[PDB]
Amino acid sequence: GTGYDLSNSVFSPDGRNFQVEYAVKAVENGTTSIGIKCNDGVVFAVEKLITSKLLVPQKNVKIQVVDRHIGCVYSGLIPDGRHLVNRGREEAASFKKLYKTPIPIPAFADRLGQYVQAHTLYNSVRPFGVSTIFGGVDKNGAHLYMLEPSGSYWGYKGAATGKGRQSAKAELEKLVDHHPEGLSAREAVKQAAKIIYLAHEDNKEKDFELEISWCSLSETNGLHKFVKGDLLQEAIDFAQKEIN
Amino acid sequence: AGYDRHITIFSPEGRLYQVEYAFKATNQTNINSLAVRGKDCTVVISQKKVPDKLLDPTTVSYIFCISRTIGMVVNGPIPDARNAALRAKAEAAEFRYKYGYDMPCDVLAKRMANLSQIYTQRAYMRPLGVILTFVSVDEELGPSIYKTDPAGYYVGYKATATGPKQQEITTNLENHFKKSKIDHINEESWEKVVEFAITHMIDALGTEFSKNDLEVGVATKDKFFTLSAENIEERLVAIAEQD
Amino acid sequence: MDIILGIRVQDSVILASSKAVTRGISVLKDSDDKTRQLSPHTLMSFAGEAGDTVQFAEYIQANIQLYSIREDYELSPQAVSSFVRQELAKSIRSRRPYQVNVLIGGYDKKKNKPELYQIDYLGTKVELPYGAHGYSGFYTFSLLDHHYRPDMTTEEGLDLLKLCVQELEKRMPMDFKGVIVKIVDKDGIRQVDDFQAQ
Amino acid sequence: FRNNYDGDTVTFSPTGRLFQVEYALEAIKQGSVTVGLRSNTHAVLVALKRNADELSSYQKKIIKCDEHMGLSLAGLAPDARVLSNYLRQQCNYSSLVFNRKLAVERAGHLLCDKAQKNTQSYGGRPYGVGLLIIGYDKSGAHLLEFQPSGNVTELYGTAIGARSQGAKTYLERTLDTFIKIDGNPDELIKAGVEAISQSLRDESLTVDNLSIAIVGKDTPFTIYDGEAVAKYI
Amino acid sequence: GSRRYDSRTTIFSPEGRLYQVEYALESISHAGTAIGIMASDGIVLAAERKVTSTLLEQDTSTEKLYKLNDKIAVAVAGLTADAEILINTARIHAQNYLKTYNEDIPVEILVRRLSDIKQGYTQHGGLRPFGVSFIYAGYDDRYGYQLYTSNPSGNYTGWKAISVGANTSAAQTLLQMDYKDDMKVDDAIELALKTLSKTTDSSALTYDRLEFATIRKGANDGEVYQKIFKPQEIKDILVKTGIT
Amino acid sequence: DRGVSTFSPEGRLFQVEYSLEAIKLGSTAIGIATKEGVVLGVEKRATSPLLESDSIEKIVEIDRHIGCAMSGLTADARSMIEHARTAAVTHNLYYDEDINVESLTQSVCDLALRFGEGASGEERLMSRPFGVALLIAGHDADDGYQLFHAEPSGTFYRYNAKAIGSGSEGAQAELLNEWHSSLTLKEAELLVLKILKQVMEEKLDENNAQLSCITKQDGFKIYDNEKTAELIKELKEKEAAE
Amino acid sequence: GYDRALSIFSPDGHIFQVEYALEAVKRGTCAVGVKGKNCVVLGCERRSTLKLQDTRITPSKVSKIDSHVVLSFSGLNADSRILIEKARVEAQSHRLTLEDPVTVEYLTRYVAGVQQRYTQSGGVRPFGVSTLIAGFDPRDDEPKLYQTEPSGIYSSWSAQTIGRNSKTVREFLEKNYDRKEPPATVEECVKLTVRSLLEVVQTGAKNIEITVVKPDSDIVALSSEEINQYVTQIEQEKQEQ
Amino acid sequence: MTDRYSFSLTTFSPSGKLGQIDYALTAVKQGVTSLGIKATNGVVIATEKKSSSPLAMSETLSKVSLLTPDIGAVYSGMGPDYRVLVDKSRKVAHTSYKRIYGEYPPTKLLVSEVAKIMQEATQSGGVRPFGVSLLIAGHDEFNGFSLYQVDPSGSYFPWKATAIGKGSVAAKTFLEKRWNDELELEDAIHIALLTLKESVEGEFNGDTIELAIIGDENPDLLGYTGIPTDKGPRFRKLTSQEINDRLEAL
Amino acid sequence: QFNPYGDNGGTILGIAGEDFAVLAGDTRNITDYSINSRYEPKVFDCGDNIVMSANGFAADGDALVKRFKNSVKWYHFDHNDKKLSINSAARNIQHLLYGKRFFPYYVHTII
Repeated sequence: GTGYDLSNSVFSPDGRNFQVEYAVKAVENGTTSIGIKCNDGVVFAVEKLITSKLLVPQKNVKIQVVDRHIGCVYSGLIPDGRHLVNRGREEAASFKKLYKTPIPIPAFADRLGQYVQAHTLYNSVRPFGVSTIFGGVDKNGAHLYMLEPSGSYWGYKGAATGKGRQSAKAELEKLVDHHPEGLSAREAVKQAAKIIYLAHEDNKEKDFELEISWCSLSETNGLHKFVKGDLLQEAIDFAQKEIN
Repeated sequence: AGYDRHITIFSPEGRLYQVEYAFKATNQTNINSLAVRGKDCTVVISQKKVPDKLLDPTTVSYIFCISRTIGMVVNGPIPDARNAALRAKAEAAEFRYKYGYDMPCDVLAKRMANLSQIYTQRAYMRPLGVILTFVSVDEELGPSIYKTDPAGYYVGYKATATGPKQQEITTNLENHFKKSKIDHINEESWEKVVEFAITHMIDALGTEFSKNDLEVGVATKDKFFTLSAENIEERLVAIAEQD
Repeated sequence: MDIILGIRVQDSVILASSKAVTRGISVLKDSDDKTRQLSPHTLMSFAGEAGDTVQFAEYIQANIQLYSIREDYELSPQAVSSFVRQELAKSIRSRRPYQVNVLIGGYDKKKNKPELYQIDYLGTKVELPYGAHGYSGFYTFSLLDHHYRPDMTTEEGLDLLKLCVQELEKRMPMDFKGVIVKIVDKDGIRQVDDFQAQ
Repeated sequence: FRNNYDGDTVTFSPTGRLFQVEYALEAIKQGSVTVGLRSNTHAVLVALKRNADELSSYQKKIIKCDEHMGLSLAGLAPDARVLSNYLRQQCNYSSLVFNRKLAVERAGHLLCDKAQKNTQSYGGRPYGVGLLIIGYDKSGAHLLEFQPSGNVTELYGTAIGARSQGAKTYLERTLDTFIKIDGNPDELIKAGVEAISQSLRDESLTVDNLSIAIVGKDTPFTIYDGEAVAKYI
Repeated sequence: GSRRYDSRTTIFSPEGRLYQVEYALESISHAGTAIGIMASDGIVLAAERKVTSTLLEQDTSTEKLYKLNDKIAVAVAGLTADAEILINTARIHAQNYLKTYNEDIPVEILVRRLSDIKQGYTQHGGLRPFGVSFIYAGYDDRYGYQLYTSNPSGNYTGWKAISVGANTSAAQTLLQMDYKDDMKVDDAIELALKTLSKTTDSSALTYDRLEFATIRKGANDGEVYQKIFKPQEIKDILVKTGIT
Repeated sequence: DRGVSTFSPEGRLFQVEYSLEAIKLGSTAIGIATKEGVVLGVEKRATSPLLESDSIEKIVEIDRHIGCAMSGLTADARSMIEHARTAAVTHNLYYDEDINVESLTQSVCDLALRFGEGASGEERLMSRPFGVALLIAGHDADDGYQLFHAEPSGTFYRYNAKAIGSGSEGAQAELLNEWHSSLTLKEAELLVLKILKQVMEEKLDENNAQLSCITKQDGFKIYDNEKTAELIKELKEKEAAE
Repeated sequence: GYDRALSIFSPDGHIFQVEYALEAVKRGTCAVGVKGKNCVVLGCERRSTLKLQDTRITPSKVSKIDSHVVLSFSGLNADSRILIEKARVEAQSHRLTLEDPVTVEYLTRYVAGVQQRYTQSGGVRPFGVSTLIAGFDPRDDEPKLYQTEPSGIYSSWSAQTIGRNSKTVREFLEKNYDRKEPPATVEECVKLTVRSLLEVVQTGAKNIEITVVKPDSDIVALSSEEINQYVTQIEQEKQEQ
Repeated sequence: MTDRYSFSLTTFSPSGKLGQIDYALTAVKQGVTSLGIKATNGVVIATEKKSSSPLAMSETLSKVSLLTPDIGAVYSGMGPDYRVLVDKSRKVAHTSYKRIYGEYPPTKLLVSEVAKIMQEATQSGGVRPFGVSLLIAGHDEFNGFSLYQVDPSGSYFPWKATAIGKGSVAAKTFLEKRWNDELELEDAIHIALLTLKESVEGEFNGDTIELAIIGDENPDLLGYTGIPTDKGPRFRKLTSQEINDRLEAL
Repeated sequence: QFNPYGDNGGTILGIAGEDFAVLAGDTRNITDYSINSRYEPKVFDCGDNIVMSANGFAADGDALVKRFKNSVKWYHFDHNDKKLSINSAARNIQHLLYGKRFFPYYVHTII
C-alpha cells in the first residue's frame, strides 16, 4: 500500500526511511557550506544570505566551536544544527572529564553519528534537518567529516552541502586533483572563500556575507579560530578577483 | 488494519513486513561479503566501493574490530552498522568484566540476535537494516563464523556470503566444499586463506580487483586484524602469479 | 503508665481505664476516656505514647466503621483483634512505630460469648479471662488469679474491678484520678457512671 | 498533500517542510504589529496594542525581563508569558551565580534552543508567538527578532505582525538616519513611532493604544503607556 | 507518533456501549458451556470441554474447573490463559483476607474484588479486557451456599442456577423449566448433565468431554468439602443419570 | 487521530477554538464595572420545574474582595475556583495583604493551556482545555474596581462591561451603548437585570436570575432573592415609565 | 503509561465520550427520588431480561454511603461500585478529621468531583453513571435530594428520576408533585414514588424496590409485600373510576 | 524516546476473534513439523533440522532445548521467538521455584510459568504474541512423565502424543493409529521416527533430525559423585549416531 | 567532623523614628581571634525603601539577603511593579527563614 512516509522509524517496501529523505530536502533547500582539509588543519566556510540591509553585518554567526579544537558548520534548519552542537559539546566534555585528553576528531564524529542515528530509531522523534561539516586537529593529524540526517558520516578531503553543493563539489574535486601533495592553511582560507562565491551563483538573487573559520597546527596552534579582519578581506578579494 | 505493515505486528498471513523490509535495506550499499575458515584462522572479504573523489578512502569501512578476538563485517546502511558495532563492543567489554573471560563469537552473536529479536516483538523499536557476520578463533571452538539478521536469527557457518550477489558466492563455495570433502580451507598460513577468499570472490562475481576494491579482516589465535591496501596488494600479486 | 484493665466474666467484658492525663509536672485532665468504640459490640482501650495513643485508636475505628458500611455486617471480636495485631506488627518495623498498647473487649453475637484480647505495641496478641497493660498487671494479676471465676456475673465482675482499683490506689505511686468503667455484652456498650463510689 | 503532513511537528513534508511550525508562524502575522529599532546608545520598542471591545482593555505587548533587557510580543500572549518568564530566569541566574548581566546575544541563543525542542518531539506544539528583544549589555545596544521556528536574528530595526511589511520597509529606508540617533532617546522613539504608523490602516495610534519601551547607555528598560506616550502621538 | 495505532479499548459507542466488552462477550459465546446449580445441601459445577482428541490426557487436565479456596471454586468460560491470571490474583486475595482477619474470605468479597479488577480494564489503561466469564460456587457462614457469575464488563450477579459460554439462552430456558427451590444436590447433578446433553454442539455427551465438581457439607463431619470429579467418577455418574 | 495541541493552518489551536463553541451554549453572565463597585449577574436556567433553583451556583466567592461568575461547562469551573481561592489565601499568608485582582486572574489563566498528551514545556497533565469562561470581578488599592474575562485560551481581558454565554453577542452590543464612565452601582444593577431579561429565553424573575456585587466597604456579597425581586420590580416600573 | 486524551472537544463544542456516557445512563434501569416534609424515598426498577436470580445476594440498587446517606444510580453497574466505594471512604475520612459526618451536599459534591475528573484526565473514560444522593445532614430534619451526571454537574431536586423512560416518569412527577404541599406522610411519599414507577415498570411487584430514609440515621428498605400493598391500593384508585 | 506504546496491540474484533493470536497460529502452521510421544517409562520429542544452507552448521542450532535436568522443550514457528522463550523459561525455573524450594519445578508448573509469559505478550502494551507453539516434555517425582502443548494464546493442554506445524494434521492421525498405553520408550522413539519421515521431504538421518528423550536418570551425565540423592538428569539428547542405528531397524 | 556553621561576630542596631528609621552595624568581620576585614558592609538597601541586615554566620547572612533582594525583584515581576510594603517584606522573610526550619540560617536579622 502507501503511507510509509508518515511515521519516522518505518521501513518502506524498498528498505528506505522516507522521513529521513524528507529531512534531506530541508537541507538541500538551505544555504551552502563547505570544509577543506589542508596539510595540517581544516577550513570551514559558509554563505550568509543578506535578507535585508537591517541585518547587522558580521553579527549573526553560524560556525560553532566544540571544546577548543573542533569547528562545526551546517546547512538546513539552523536550530536543529545548534541542538546537535549543544549535544556535541556535552559529549566532548564527558570525554575530557573521564580521559583528561581532549576528544579526538574520529571519536567526536561517531558521538554525533550515534546521536543522529538514534533520531531515526523511533517515531516519537524527528530526524535532524541538517547536514553538518565538522573537524579539527588532534593527537595524529587533521580530520574533516560530513554528517547526514541519516546518521551517515565519512572522512573527507573536501566537503560541501546545501544549495550550491554541486558547484562546490566540482570545485573541490579540481583542488584535490591539482594539489596531490596537499593544500596549505593559508591557501585553503582563500580557496574556500572562492568556492562560496562561486557556489553562491545558485542563489545569486540575494546578497550574501562570507564567514570563514579554521583549525591549523601551525597557524592557529591546533585551536579553532575565526578568520577576521585583514586575512578575511584578503580571501574576500581573492574570490572577488576570480569571480571575473 | 493496514498498519500491520508499519509496526512489528503479525499480518493475516502470520508475517512481519517490517522485518522483511529491514532485510531489503541490507542490500542498499550494493556490497558483497564472504567469510571462510582456515586451519587455525578466519578470513572475511568485503567489497570496497568509494564513488566520491572527495571521500577519504581510509575512513570508508564496513569491517569492525569488536574486541581483541572478535571481528564483525556488516551488510547494510552504515549508520545502522555503526549502531550495531558500538553495542557489540560495549557488550564484549561488559561480559569480560562480569565473567572473567573473553566473550566467545557465538555468544556475542546470540546476544545480538536476541537483541534484534526484541525489535521484532516490541513496537517502538525498529529493526536494524543490517546483517552481522561475527568472526574469531574461539579458544574452545576454533575458527568461527556466526551471522545474525533483522529477524533475530543466528547460526554457525563453515563458510558464508552476504549481499546482492550472495547466491553466486554461496553456490561457488558450496561446490568447492563438496569437492574438498572438508569444512575448511586446509592451509597453514592465513595469507593463503585470504588468497583463497579473494580467488573465489573473483570467480563467483566475475570481476577483477585492485588493492582499493577490497577489504580484508583476519582472525587468529588471540587477535583479529584488518589488512592495509599494501597487505592486500601483496595478496593480489600472489594470486596473479598462478593464473 | 496509665491504668488499662480488662476482665471477661460470664456474659460481658469489663474495661477499666484511668482518667488522668499528666504532662511533665501537671495533671492536665482528670476526666479522660482512654477508649474507642470500633463497632456496636466491640470496644478498645489504649495506653502509650502521647500522640500515637489517640491517633492509632481513631485510625483503627475509621477502618472498622468503613468495613461495617461496605459489607453491612459486624466483624467478630476475633477478626477485629487480628486486624489490629497486623497493624501493630507492621508498625513495629516501620520508620516511626506506634507506641500503643491495647485491650480489645467485644461480645461475639455469633458465639454468644464475651471475648478479651491483649495486644502490645510489638503486635503480641493473646486472649485472656482478664488483662492489664504496663505496671497495673504487677498488682492486679495476683488479685485476679485469686478471686476470678469464669461464671461470675457482671455485678461480681464490677466488685472484682473495685478490689483491683483499691489495690492500685494503695500501692501505686502515681495518682491516676480514678477510672472509667464500660460493659460490653449482647446489647452493646454502656458506661458505668457510678464507679466513683460503687 | 499538506493535510497528511501537518498532523504534528514531528512530521516532515515530502518537500522538507514543517507545517505545524509554519502554522504557528501564521498566528504571528495574525497578531498586532510591533516595531524595534536601535542606535548605538539606545534601543526602542514601539507596539500597537489591540482591543476586543470599546469596553475591553488594550492587551499589553511589552514585557520586562531584567534592568537591561526586554521584549515585545506578536501572537499567542500566554506563550509570550512562558518564554519571557524563561528569559527572566536566565537573566536572574546569570546575575546570582556569576554576578554578570546576561548578554543579549546569548539570550537569543537560549530562546532559540528552547523553541527548537518543541519542533522535534512528539506531543508538544511550537510556540505561537514572535518576539522582539531589545537590550544594552557590555557591547552596546541590541535588537533581536525571535521566530517560533527557532530562528533568532540581530538587526538594526525590524517589525513583526499584521501589515508589518510597511514599517519594515520604512526602517530599511530610514536606516542611515536612525542608526545615528545617539544621545537622543526622544528622537529614536519618534523614529520608531513613524515606523509603526507605516503599518496602520484601521485607526490612528491613540493614547491608550500606543505602547513604547526603551533601554540604553544610562537608561534602564522602562515602559511608557497612555499619558506617558501622549507627547509622541 | 503512536496514536496512529491506538485501538482505544476503553471508549464508548454512540449507543453508550463498550466495544471491547461486547466483543469479549461474543468471544465467550463460542467457548464450552459451563453450568452452576445451587441446591439446599450443596452446589454443583459442570463444564463441557471445548475440542478433544484421542491423545488428549484428560487425567492431568483441568481447563474449566479451578479451586480458588477450600470453600470457593470457579467455572471458566473463555480464554484459559486469561482466566489463570485472574485465578491467581483471586487465590492471593483469599489468603490476604485470611492472614488479616484470621477468618475465611466471604464469597461475595472475593467475587467483588475480581469483578472490580475486570472493571479496571474497562475504564482505564488502554489494554484489552479479559476474555473470561466466571461461575463462582462457594460457601460462607453468613449466606451459606452461594452462586455468582462475572463477565468481562466487571458486573456480577447471584443465581440459583446459571450457565455461561455457548448456548446460554437455550440452557437458561431449560434450567428455568426444571429447577425447584427445594432441590437436592443429586437432583441438581442430574439437571446439570441433562441441560448440557441437550445444548451440546457435539454428537454424544461422553465423560472425556466433561468436568464436574460439587460443594457439599458432608453430613458425617460438619465442615464443607470440595469434590472435583475424577475421569472415572464422571463416567459412573453419566451412566447412573441415564445417558451412558 | 490528531494531537490535542495541534495548530490549524490559520494559526489557531483546534481544542481551544472548539472549547469556545461550548462556552456559546452556556448560560448568560454579565459584568458591569463602576466607580461604586462591580456587578455580576447570571442566568440560572433550570432544566426542569422540579429542580430547586437556589442550588444553582454560578456566582462564587474567591476572596472577600474578589468574586467570579461562570458560563459554559460549570463542572470544569470547580478546580479553577479551588485554585483561585487557594492562590488568594496563599498570597495573604506569604505577604500579609490582599492579592491583586489582575494577579489572581493571571494565576487562574496560567492553568488554561496546561493541557496535552505530553507537551514539551513542563508537566501539563490535563486531557483537554476548560469548557468554561470566567468573569472575575474585584477591588484592590492599586487599581480600584476591576472586571476581567478569563478564557480557556490562557488570555484575559479587562472590561468596563462584558457579557458571556448564549446571548453574549447581543447583550454585549447593548452594554456598548448603555455603559458610561459615571454609572452608579444602582444604575448598573438595573442594567444587568435589564440586559439579562432581553437575552434570556424565560421571563426573568428572582428565581431564574441571580445578582451580586463587590464593594471596597463590604466586599463580595450575593444578592438574596428578596433583594433582587425588588430590583426587578424597580426595573419594570422604570421601563414602563417610557 | 497510558494517557491518550479520550475525552476531548469536537468542532461543535461537545465531549462525545461524556455525551455517550449519558446514553449508557439512558439504557440503565430507571431510578426515582422524591422528598417529603420529613423523609426522602428512593425507587428503583428491576430488570427482567433474565429471571432466576438469588435476591438475597444479588447487589441491591440503593447503597449506603454512611448511616445517614444513601446513593441510587442508573447506568453501568460496574462503574457505580467505584463511585460508591470512593464516597464511602471519603465519608469516613470526613468523620476522622472534621469530627462530624458529611452533609448530603458535601458527599454529592465529592462524588460529582470524581466524575468530572474522569472527563478531563488522560487515558480514562467517563463514568457511565448518573446518581441520586439522598439523606439528612447531621442533627437536621430537612430532607435532602441531589442528582449527579457523567459531566460532573450536580444539583438538588424536589423530585427527580434517571435512566430508561425517565422522560415519562419525570413528566408524571412534574404534574403530580406540589412544592407547596409535599407528601406530608411517609406513606403518601412512598405512594407517589410507586405511582411514578408504575407508569414505566408495567406491573412489577417484584420489579420495584423502595427505600425510606428518615432523619437521624433511620434507613429501611420495604419488602415485596409492603410494596405490593401500595401497588394493589393504587390499581384500585384507577378502577374506582 | 520512551516506549509510548502503552496500549494493547491484540484486541477483540466484532466477531470475537483475537486477530494477532490467530495470525500467530498461522505462523506456527508454516513452521517445520515437531512432535511428542509419551510412553510408560519416558517421553520422546523430535523435530526436523531444516538447514537453510549446506554451508550452515546445523549442530550449532538446537530446536530441542533443556529447561531443567528433567524438562525439555521443542517448537514449531518462529525460531528467534523460541530462543528467547527458552532463556526466559530456564530463568523462571530458578527465580520462581528453585531459589525458593531448593528443587526444580514440576513439569506442569514450569509449563504454566511459560504460558503466563506468552499470555502477557497477548495483553501487555505495545507487543505482539509469540509466533510459536511449544511442546514441553518432563518428569517429576509426584506426577511421573508428562507432555504439554503451549500455544501463542497462552493456553496449554496435556497430551499422550501430538504434532504441531506443517503436517500436523497428517502426523496427529498417524499417531492415533500407533499409540497405546503400554508403549515402551524405545517403541515411542520408533513411532516418532516413523511419523517424522512423512514430514521430511529430503534427507532423513541423524544430521537432519533432532531428537531428545525424558527417560531414566543418567549418573554418567551428572558430572560428580558422592551425593546418593543426586543420580543425574533424565533429559538426554540423542546423538547423530544413536539416531542412525535406530533408522536401520525402520 | 564537618561543622557547617561559623561565627563572624559583628553587631547591628535598628531604631525607628516618627517619620524615619535607621539600621546601623559595625564593619568588622572576624573569625575566632583574627580580623578578616575592617570594612565588610553588613546593612543593605534592598529596594522599595527597605534596609536589611542578617548578622551572625556571614555565609548564611549573605545568602538570605541575596534571596530576599531577589524576592523583591520577583514581587515586581508578578504584581505589576507594586511596592513591597515593610509589613509584607517582614512576612516574606519569615517564610524565607522557616523554609530552612531544620537547617536554619544561623543569623539574627533586622529590617
